[PDB]
Amino acid sequence: QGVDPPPPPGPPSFTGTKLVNDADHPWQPLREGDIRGPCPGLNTLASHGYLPRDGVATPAQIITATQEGFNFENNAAIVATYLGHLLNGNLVTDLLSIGGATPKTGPPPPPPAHAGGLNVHGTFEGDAGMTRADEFFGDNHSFNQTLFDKFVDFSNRYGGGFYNLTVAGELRYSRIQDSIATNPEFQFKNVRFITAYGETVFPINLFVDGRVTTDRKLSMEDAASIFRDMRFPDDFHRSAVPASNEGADQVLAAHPWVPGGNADNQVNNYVEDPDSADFTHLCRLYEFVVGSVQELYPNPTGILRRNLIKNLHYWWTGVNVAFGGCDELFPYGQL
Ligand SMILES: *[C@@H]1O[C@H](CO)[C@@H](O[C@@H]2O[C@H](CO)[C@@H](O[C@@H]3O[C@H](CO[C@H]4O[C@H](CO[C@H]5O[C@H](CO)[C@@H](O)[C@H](O)[C@@H]5O)[C@@H](O)[C@H](O[C@H]5O[C@H](CO)[C@@H](O)[C@H](O)[C@@H]5O)[C@@H]4O)[C@@H](O)[C@H](O[C@H]4O[C@H](CO)[C@@H](O)[C@H](O)[C@@H]4O)[C@@H]3O)[C@H](O)[C@H]2NC(C)=O)[C@H](O)[C@H]1NC(C)=O
Ligand SMILES: *[C@@H]1O[C@H](CO)[C@@H](O[C@@H]2O[C@H](CO)[C@@H](O[C@@H]3O[C@H](CO[C@H]4O[C@H](CO)[C@@H](O)[C@H](O)[C@@H]4O)[C@@H](O)[C@H](O[C@H]4O[C@H](CO)[C@@H](O)[C@H](O)[C@@H]4O)[C@@H]3O)[C@H](O)[C@H]2NC(C)=O)[C@H](O)[C@H]1NC(C)=O
Ligand code: HEM
Ligand SMILES: C/C=C/C(=O)[C@@H]1C(C)=CCCC1(C)C
Ligand SMILES: [Mg+2]
Repeated sequence: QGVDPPPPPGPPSFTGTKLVNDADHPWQPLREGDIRGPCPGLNTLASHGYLPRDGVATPAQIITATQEGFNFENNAAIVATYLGHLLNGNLVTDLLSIGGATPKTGPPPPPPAHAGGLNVHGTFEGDAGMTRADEFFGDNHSFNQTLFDKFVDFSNRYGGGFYNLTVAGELRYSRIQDSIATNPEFQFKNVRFITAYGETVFPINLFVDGRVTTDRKLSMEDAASIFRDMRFPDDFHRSAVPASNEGADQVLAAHPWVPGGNADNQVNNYVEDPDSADFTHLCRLYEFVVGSVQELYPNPTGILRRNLIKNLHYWWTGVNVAFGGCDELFPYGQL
């Protein structure tokens, strides 16, 4: 009949570097029913047992895993986790698939809500990723070797064979151009516009070993290990400080860009959206997402309503800090 969802964990007691690829967290191959998805971070944590190996977890487990495994900053973990859960998780059972649909999240919610996992396109997951192809081409979750080859190419061209912040600036823009030219349904606004810049620096701030203090750069072996094999590098030590999206500002500055999309189902037809969230208008993202939640849950009652209210509030606690102050919305009132 359902779960009473606890408030998110706070920051880890210990925030220094440590060995995360350790004896208690061995890489293991997928079993039947194991779920993986578009996030290499969560994929790696599942394949090393920081998350349940089946790829279905509670928000709390996801937060603690991103902190333990990678030293993902607490508020960043809260913003990402409850966004993913509100849109893509089962709020009654308190379970989120890090990939596609699975019986493991329990009894489905009332449509149009789906609990279909992070694979679901269009509000969270979106286009112009680094190692995953746009949903328009048929597969938004699998590793794509051609895209990784371009990652390697750009690292060779701008990063001395390593992925660093200069590479990120160039790759991000080029991937936007690929999608403009080839994807008639290309959207790059709202959540996706914001998350697309952060994801390009996560490899630098989080996938680079934490003992490397200076000239942080990711090797292609380590990139392949994580992005393709869902495997931590041997002897991997997490970031020495809580981190998230440091440097995302510089990635945008290298090639200034404006939220929007290809209009009228045509390539090479990018039109700007002036209503979208952007980096100086972050609270729009909060309002947009609360709107999206109302579309998914038009008239909840009982445990569903209760859990919506709590998750919405938990999300806001993170958003309020991360976005520098947003007025809390109460689409379902109070408990
Ligand atoms: C991601 O990874 C990539 C790849 O590793 C990395 O790229 C490095 O980025 C740094 C910058 O952050 C680069 O270093 C800088 O290079 C600048 C450009 O250098 C060229 O021009 C120099 C200036 O020449 C003057 O004089 C000549 C006359 O000789 C004149 O014609 C010119 O017009 C100009 O006026 C030149 O000196 C330099 O050539 C020297 O070095 C090369 C070896 O690379 C050698 O072949 C030459 O014989 C010569 O010895 C080159 O052609 C440069 O301007 C800049 O200099 C500043 O800093 C130094 C030291 O800090 C100061 O002494 C100086 O006053 C300047 O303020 C600096 O050296 C580096 O080259 C990149 N490496 C590669 C491989 O591309 C990214 O940074 C990484 N990103 C992140 C975020 O980490
Ligand atoms: C892994 O991910 C890769 C990269 O995203 C996928 O490959 C892409 O696949 C799409 C769809 O097949 C390709 O899109 C098509 O591009 C054509 C233009 O290609 C030229 O230009 C690009 C660069 O601008 C070059 O890279 C490329 O080699 C060519 O020289 C267009 O003509 C196509 O458009 C037609 O159809 C659309 C849709 O209906 C219409 O709207 C158009 O008007 C038009 O008629 C189309 O967009 C794309 O080029 C591929 N990129 C690369 C780099 O290969 C893989 O599919 C995927 N791998 C697997 C197995 O999943
Ligand atoms: C905290 C909860 C997390 C959630 C809910 C989450 C969710 C997602 C989703 C949905 C995507 C797909 C992006 C898209 O196609 O638009 C994504 C991509 C990504 N995530 Fe995560 N993520 C989380 C944590 C992390 C962590 C801790 C890291 C790094 C350790 C990470 C690294 C990445 C990277 C690099 C990508 C880009 C993949 C690519 O474009 O090839 N994420 N994440
Ligand atoms: C998976 C990525 C999440 C993000 O980039 C977050 C959002 C949604 C906005 C501000 C930055 C950050 C908290 C990292
Ligand atoms: Mg994507």
